[PDB]
Amino acid sequence: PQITLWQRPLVTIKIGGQLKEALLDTGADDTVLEEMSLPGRWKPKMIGGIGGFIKVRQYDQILIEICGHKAIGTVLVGPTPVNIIGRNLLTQIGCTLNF
Amino acid sequence: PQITLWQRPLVTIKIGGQLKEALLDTGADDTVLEEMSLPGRWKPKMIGGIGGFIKVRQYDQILIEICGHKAIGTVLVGPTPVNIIGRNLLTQIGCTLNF
Ligand SMILES: O=S(=O)(c1ccccc1Cl)N(Cc1ccccc1)[C@H]1CNC[C@@H]1N(Cc1ccccc1)S(=O)(=O)c1ccccc1Cl
Ligand SMILES: [Cl-]
Ligand SMILES: [Cl-]
Ligand SMILES: [Cl-]
Repeated sequence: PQITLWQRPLVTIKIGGQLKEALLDTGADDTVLEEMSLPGRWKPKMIGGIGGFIKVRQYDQILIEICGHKAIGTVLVGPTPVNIIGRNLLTQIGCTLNF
Repeated sequence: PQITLWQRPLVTIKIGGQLKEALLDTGADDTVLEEMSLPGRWKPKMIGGIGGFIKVRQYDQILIEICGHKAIGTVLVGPTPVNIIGRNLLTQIGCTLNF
């Protein structure tokens, strides 16, 4: 699909058997989701920008589906204000910027 | 052009006659640049980030060139981790996401 930027590029995703709404973010190196439970081991990490930094848990090799497109990659879980799908997963679905 | 996301989508912009490196951020509603001098009056604005809200300066109707494409719009100035071209200007240059 071709997504306009007149509005925030919000799409539906399926992760951990759950359906959530997330922002396709090209400025994000990583994928960050609001508090939730995920399988496997994790390690602490800090991500920051406008407003400062927040602490999150890093889970690797997590299965996720963005708009029907299945992808695998690292997912960070923490007190983010909005679900974010970063470049690490955007590439897996073949997403690109065009103008 | 078509821009993949394997690495940060950094491009060259021109503002106030100076060239700068900026990040194409679809996760950003607005365009935020590092501290710099801009003409005219400015108004206050609150922007939300990964770590919370902060106050930045808002300059309206500012000329700026992104990847050779000319645009004229709102530019916010504040302590951003990197220069960011948000949706407000990404739309002016006809940018969309595709996969
Ligand atoms: O928070 S920002 O400064 C911002 C800028 C302009 C307008 C609004 C905001 Cl919130 N920012 C840019 C940034 C930060 C740090 C390094 C490089 C760029 C956002 C915008 N998109 C990527 C960034 N994030 C995702 C995001 C957070 C909150 C709301 C929308 C999107 S993030 O979490 O800070 C993040 C930083 C580092 C690694 C992964 C992630 Cl995912
Ligand atoms: Cl990854
Ligand atoms: Cl590719
Ligand atoms: Cl604008």
